[PDB]
Amino acid sequence: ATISWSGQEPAYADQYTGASYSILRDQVGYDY
Amino acid sequence: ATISWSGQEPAYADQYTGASYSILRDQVGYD
Amino acid sequence: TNLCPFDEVFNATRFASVYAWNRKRISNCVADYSVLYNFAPFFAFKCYGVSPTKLNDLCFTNVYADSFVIRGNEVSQIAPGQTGNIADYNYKLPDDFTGCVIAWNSNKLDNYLYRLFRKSNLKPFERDISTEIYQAGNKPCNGVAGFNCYFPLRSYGFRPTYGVGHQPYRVVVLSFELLHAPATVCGPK
Amino acid sequence: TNLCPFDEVFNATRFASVYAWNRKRISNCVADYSVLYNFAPFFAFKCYGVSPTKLNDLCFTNVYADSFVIRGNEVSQIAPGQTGNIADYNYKLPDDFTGCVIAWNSNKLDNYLYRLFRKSNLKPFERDISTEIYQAGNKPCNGVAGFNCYFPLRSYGFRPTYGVGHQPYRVVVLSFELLHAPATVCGPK
Repeated sequence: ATISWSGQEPAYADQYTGASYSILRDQVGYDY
Repeated sequence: ATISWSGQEPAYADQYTGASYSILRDQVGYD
Repeated sequence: TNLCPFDEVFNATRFASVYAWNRKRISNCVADYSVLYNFAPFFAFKCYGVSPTKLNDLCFTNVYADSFVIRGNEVSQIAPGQTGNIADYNYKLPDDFTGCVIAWNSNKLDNYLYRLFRKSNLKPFERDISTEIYQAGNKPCNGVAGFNCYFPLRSYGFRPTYGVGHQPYRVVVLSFELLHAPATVCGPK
Repeated sequence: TNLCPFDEVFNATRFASVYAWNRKRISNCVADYSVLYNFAPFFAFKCYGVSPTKLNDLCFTNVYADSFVIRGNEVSQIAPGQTGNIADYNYKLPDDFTGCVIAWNSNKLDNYLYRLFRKSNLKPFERDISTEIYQAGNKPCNGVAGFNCYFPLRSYGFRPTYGVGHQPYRVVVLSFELLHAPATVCGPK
C-alpha cells in the first residue's frame, strides 16, 4: 500500500507538499 | 637590528612569549 | 514508429560512474511513456513540476538523459536545491529546472568512483572530471599528498550485504529543453 | 670530577634521524655551562625561562635530552604551543615545560626519512615506529601501495646547494626535571 498524500490518485501495491509526485513505492521514500 | 623586550643587553656582532633575550644571534628568527 | 531507445539506455549494462556522467541527448523520435510510467515492481519514481498526464499531449524541442549509480540515503539530494555534500559537489539540479528523476536499488547487478569535496561550490550542469590535488592549506602543497593535501574520489567496491540503507542505488534524470523555434519530438498518438 | 658530558652528544658523528630520535638520559654529574652557549659560529639558543645563574647555582635530579633534524622553515613548530604536522606529527611539547631548544647547521657535514600522516596526534614524549601502511580512504589498502594508500615514510633528499630555506640543520631539546624521591638531587662544586 503506497498511497499518494498529495490530495489525489491513491496507489496500491500487490511527506511535505512540494508538487505533483508519485513516490514511496519502496521503503526509501519516507524519512521517519 | 633586534630590540629585546626583556630589557637585558643583546649580543653585538663583530615577537612571541619568551623569557631570555640572549638569543637571535642568527638570521633564523625575525620577519 | 521510430521509438526512442529509452529501454536500452535504461536497461543498459555496465553503467557509468557518478562523478562523471554522460549527458545523452535524445533526438527526434516518438517516445511512448508507458514503459517508463508502468514497469515491473519496485523501481521508484520521483517526477517534479510538469507531469506525464499532460506531457502525453504537449510537445518538447529536445531532451537530455543522465544516468548514474549514487548509493546511500543521499538520493534525497537529487531534488530542488538542498545543501548536501552530494548536491554541491556531485552537481546540483537548478531550482527552476522541472525534469524528473527515477531511482531503484541495484544489488543483483552489483571498483567505482565517488567525487570528493571541491575548493568551491559549483554551478549546475558542468562535469568535474578532474585529477589534481585539493589545496586546503595556505601552504602551497603543489605535489604529492601531505597535510591538507587530499586526492579526490573514493570507492565502495564489492559491497554485498552492507545494509538495506547502504545498498547500491541508481538513478536517471530527464530534462526537457525547449529552445527557441521548436522543431520536433512529440508524444505518442 | 666526572664532569657532566655534553661534547659527545653534540659532536656525535652519527646524528640519528627525526623519525627515530635517540632519547639520551644523562645521569648525575656536574655541568659546565660555558660550552653550552658561545658554541661554533652561528646557532640558535632559544629557550623559555633560562637565566644562567639559576642554572649554575644548583643541578637537578636527572635530565632526558632529545636530538633530531629538520630543514630550514620548520623551527617554528619545535617551539611549544605550535601546530603543523611537519613537526607536530613527529614531536610535541606541553605548554607547561621549561626546557630549551638548540639549533646548529650541518650543511657542510651533509637517505634520511620524513614522518607523514599518523592516525592521531600524540601527547608530549612518546615514541612511534611504524612500517604499517597508512590509510586515508575506505578501501583497505592491506598491502602494497594503491588508491589513497601511500608508503608511510618519505625521504629528505639532502640535496647540496639547495636554497637557504630548503637546507637542513639539527636541533637538540633539553629538558630539566625534578621528580619524586627528592633524596637524590645533584651537587654543585
